[PDB]
Amino acid sequence: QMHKDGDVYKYFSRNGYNYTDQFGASPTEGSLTPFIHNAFKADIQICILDGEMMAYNPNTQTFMQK
DNA sequence: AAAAACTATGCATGCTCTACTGCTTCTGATCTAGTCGACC
Repeated sequence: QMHKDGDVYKYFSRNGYNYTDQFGASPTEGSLTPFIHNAFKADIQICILDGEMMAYNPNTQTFMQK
């Protein structure tokens, strides 16, 4: 689950453990936020999303199971 | 002319540096096996 507050990101796992370090808290650092920041709209300052994280291989252009 | 005093020297001891070689032990780098956390 990802919480976006302006320029602040907070990633939490299924059990509530803080994963923001791995995925990043700000666009300047991380593995997902620096690249997915541009995908958000201008009129979205507060947002909460719940989803799944996978490993996308671009050579096959497909997701790889755990 | 004859006896005594001073100097040359020289060989041996112990110390000191200086190095060389061997053994013992401490430190560091690397490899392998086991363990913990998160998830599903």
